[PDB]
Amino acid sequence: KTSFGSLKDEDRIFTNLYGRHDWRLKGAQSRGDWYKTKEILLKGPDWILGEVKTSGLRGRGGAGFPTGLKWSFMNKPSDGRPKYLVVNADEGEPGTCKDREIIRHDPHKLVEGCLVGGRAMGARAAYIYIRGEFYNEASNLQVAIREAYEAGLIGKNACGSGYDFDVFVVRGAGAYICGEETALIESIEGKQGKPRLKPPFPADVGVFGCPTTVANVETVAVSPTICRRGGAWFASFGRERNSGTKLFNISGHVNNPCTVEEEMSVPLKELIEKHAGGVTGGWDNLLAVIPGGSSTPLIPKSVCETVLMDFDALIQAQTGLGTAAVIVMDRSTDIVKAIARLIEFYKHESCGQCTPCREGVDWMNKVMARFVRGDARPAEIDSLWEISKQIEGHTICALGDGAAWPVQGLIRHFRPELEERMQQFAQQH
Amino acid sequence: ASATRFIQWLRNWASGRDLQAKLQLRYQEISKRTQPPPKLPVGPSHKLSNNYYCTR
Ligand SMILES: Cc1cc2nc3c(=O)[nH]c(=O)nc-3n(C[C@H](O)[C@H](O)[C@H](O)COP(=O)(O)O)c2cc1C
Ligand code: SF4
Repeated sequence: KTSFGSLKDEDRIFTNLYGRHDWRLKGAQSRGDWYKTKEILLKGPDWILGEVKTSGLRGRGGAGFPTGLKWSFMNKPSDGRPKYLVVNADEGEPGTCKDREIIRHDPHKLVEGCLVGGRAMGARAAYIYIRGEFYNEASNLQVAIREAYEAGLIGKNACGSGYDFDVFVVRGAGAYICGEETALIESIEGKQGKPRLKPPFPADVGVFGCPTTVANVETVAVSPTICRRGGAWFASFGRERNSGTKLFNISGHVNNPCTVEEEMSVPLKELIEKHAGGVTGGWDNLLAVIPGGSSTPLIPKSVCETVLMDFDALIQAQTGLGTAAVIVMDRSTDIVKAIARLIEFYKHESCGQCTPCREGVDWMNKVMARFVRGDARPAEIDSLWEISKQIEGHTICALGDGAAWPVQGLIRHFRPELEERMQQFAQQH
Repeated sequence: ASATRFIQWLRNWASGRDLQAKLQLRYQEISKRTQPPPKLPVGPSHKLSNNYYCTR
């Protein structure tokens, strides 16, 4: 294969993405959910982990780590502590709204994924951490969980397999940092959402100090279908090491902003015009695209022409797939103001635990505010670049990196705009 | 500066020099005792980047 991105409906996983069919148990079963769940559970964790591995699935939460290998850290003899699966539904990355649709329109896929993924890990229960703003979405998930409990699909003797499994829903209280896996765990434990240093890794010491795996909603929700249809089916989509289908969010300056499922490695231009109805004002009006949520560096129009949407392709473009949330900016956008607002976002979300982000991100925010008005000198651009490199790789968690990268992207591709603004301000003062 | 012309000749002849051209007493050739403010330059470590102390 050389071309990707004409996914057929029969190959789509989230078939109620738009909520046009009954999201409840009766509709979910009619669409293939919960089918032969007992057989999957009886195959054993090694078979389930084997399927997840051969599918080439990678983390859909933004970091893209191989799921099969990650989940295998939990396949070990019990040492007396309970084992837990924590499903990350915090969905805080600006531009990203995919996990919201799964939770409210395909909740039973997430619940079944919790049971199947939990079985492979040997977990006794799944804690679903959903952000507190998603109140109606959380209630839908709770309604679905009650339906599954009453049909015996979860709880004692889940699906008749003799495996006891509970699914808990825990709501956040308004913190983007609580999407970070260790901050999420600390939040579940009743503390501030401040990340943990590693080691220990969560698979050894996690929620309540117990072996734990944190998985994104989308990563979990697809696992039952990978088991039913097989890893080879999943691995037949997208490039090698970039397998499967993916939920994309196309927001910003597009004619029809939308969420859609498409194959991995589809061209970015193909995605924006086939599904979102093209760029506002046409493709020639495109200025820049943030390809994977606010934490991934922007790329200009030239790069957008032929870049594919997968982990490897976007890395070579000096960015990343991230959450696959595409934010589109046309030529009428104040690009400096757009990025400054993201830095302001990271300033408001930093937990404040560690020095480079507590002080550095707030510092970068102040510099960006002056850059928007042009009230600076060109020498400060290289200073700002150097400051961002002192944050990246020196913080406890990746929020520090996620604040540096947007700044680096702007300087990389839009330095003359920054310098032009400075000239205007100096000319007028 | 105010010596009579005769006295200038006498001390010039006695010394054998043109003393009047290099008087040891200072008059108005010296700098004013009030000067404009300076604006002093800064050293080569006054930079906003590429200036890590471990390299200097
Ligand atoms: C500031 C920050 C916010 C994050 N928010 C989310 C999130 O909302 N949802 C998510 O799945 N992962 C989020 N992550 C990534 C998680 O830390 C973690 O990598 C992921 O949940 C692992 O699950 P996965 O392997 O299925 O992707 C965030 C990371 C950081 C640093
Ligand atoms: S990088 Fe920022 S959000 Fe992450 S632990 Fe440090 S201060 Fe907290």
